[PDB]
Amino acid sequence: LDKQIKEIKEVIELPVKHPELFEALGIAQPKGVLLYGPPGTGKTLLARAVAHHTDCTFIRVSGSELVQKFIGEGARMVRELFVMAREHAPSIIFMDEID
Amino acid sequence: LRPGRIDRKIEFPPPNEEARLDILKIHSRKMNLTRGINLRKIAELMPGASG
Amino acid sequence: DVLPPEADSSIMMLTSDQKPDVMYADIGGMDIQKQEVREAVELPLTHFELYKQIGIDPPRGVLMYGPPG
Amino acid sequence: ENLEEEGLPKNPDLRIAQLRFLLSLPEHRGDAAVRDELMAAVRDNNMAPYYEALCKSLDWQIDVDLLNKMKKANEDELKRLDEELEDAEKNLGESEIRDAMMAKAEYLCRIGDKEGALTAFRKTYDKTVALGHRLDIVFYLLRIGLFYMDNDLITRNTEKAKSLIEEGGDWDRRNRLKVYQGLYCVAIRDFKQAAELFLDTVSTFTSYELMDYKTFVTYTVYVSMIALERPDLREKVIKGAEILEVLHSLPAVRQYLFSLYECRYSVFFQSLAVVEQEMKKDWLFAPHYRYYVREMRIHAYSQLLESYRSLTLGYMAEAFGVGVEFIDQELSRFIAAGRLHCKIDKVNEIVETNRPDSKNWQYQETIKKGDLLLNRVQKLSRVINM
Amino acid sequence: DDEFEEFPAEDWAGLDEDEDAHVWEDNWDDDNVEDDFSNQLRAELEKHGY
Ligand SMILES: Nc1ncnc2c1ncn2[C@@H]1O[C@H](COP(=O)(O)OP(=O)(O)O)[C@@H](O)[C@H]1O
Ligand SMILES: [Mg+2]
Repeated sequence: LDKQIKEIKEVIELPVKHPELFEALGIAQPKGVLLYGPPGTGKTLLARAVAHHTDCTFIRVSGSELVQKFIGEGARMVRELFVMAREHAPSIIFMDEID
Repeated sequence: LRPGRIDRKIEFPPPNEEARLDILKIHSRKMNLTRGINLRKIAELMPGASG
Repeated sequence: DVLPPEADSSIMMLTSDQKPDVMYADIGGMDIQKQEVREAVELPLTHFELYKQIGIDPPRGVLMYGPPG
Repeated sequence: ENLEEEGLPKNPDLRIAQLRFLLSLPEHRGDAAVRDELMAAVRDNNMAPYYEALCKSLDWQIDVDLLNKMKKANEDELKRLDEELEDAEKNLGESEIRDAMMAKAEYLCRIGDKEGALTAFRKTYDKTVALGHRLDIVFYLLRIGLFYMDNDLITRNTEKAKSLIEEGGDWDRRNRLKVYQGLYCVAIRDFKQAAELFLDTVSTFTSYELMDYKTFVTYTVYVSMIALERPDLREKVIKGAEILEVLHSLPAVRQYLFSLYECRYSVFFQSLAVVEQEMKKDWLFAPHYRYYVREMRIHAYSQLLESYRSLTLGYMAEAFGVGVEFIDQELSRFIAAGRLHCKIDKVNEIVETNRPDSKNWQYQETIKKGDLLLNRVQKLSRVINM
Repeated sequence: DDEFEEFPAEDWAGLDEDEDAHVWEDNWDDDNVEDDFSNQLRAELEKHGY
């Protein structure tokens, strides 16, 4: 996945480490990434690897009601996790579709 | 799928013969392997397999 | 005070009299299931060092699922 | 066919250290063949700092044109790596910055700049995120340590490597460390540990950057004959399928190994002399070539006398293909040293074997090894007070 | 500290090129002056006419 590592680096690593590159380029920093492929191909492996290498907090949002007490007692809308995401910025919010 | 929502879409195709060898090399490092294992043949023996 | 670890447990282990009378021979036609359970439960208990030498990480838990009966 | 490609990078080349060691010996100082090979490695890799040290210790004539040509390459390549490091730290990502220093550390190690490589590797280790990449840097430092026989470097990095293998269960790296550990154990006369580590990796050997497999099996046999008992030798070495396959291509080593096991003492002594000269020219076994051969002779004498209550001096001499006087001097020297449990009746030329208990041998070491401990305790209290 | 300048410090003249720099259980038997075992055996093979 050498090609995939480079692709995700310019989108998740470069905006975090070097925000000035995008400002000089005049483009908005990327914020959403989609990793698509057959199951077991390494999508979660690469997403976790980037968060580990850029020192970005890795948050996996499975929608589980077991972890809902940690997100917040409200639990009415999924954006309540942003409070924990802002506190641990830079953060990578990862969701995997079982399908 | 609307442009501007997802800034980059990255494809993860099933590993080919060479990529399977790299994955085979990575995970076999966690085992007591006899010298001379031909992991290339084992990679060839797994067509269309995932990591 | 600090009580002994084996103390203060509402759940008890199986005594000699509480051991079920079902043998492996009493079960018929589950060789695949017996092997998987044996390789993951009773073999790691007695052959933990062999697992480490080969490089296998023994499974901490086993989930047995299927239709009832 | 891809055996050598599996090994770790050959930095530093341990052949160069062996070539340097041969020139240190008075016998092979003037060997043009060894000098040409060492110079070929130096010229190819532009090892300018090694050239200065080679000519300083060995008192050689420095080729000004060759040194200047190599030094210019080193400055140009260091400048290129510095530019790459500058480029990566400003625009590229941290993994690319890490690779830039790894090339700089690798180049300094290649050109023989030991002090620069150790600093560069330490900088690379500090901001290397991957655990295996960190462990490779440790293996680089271990190879650097073995190249210069830096005991502090080897021992410190061996402990670090052991810890890294514990965190990430890399059995592949674990097998390599045993070869690295066994090589150091050979260098520090720890044949008991060298034999154990070598035999565990006789079927998992991929450390081709240190040695070739035939050489590894040759050393594995050598340390086994001095550190293993007779039952352990038969199960592991004599009946070892991996060793036996290699011994087909090494008739001398197989002759040396099987002569002692099959009690062909005249054959064994001839093979022992051959092993001596091989060990004298080996940079690892050179400090211990006298010790190993002396110990091997003790093993052969004890093995012959082990099963017999008494043997005549002539029979011992006939078995080893030597004279009676030679057996007399050798046996007397080893009995006085306390290594052979027998006594010589020179009037009748009979050697009578003894059976001293292990309690006596255990008592003396406790007196010996305990005394060594007491001096450290005695001396440590001396440092404490003032 | 009161260093012992009274006692004549014999000049070092030593080899600072890592003469031994080793840590073993070294004993006196390795230092016995004698030719190599190959020479000793080679000096005895012909002593018997072989
Ligand atoms: N390309 C790859 N290289 C090495 N290991 C892989 C690769 N792809 C998958 N794996 C292994 O598969 C396991 C689970 O894969 P995962 O990333 O969860 O699949 P998915 O991408 O479908 O989420 C991981 O522990 C990882 O070690
Ligand atoms: Mg999946």
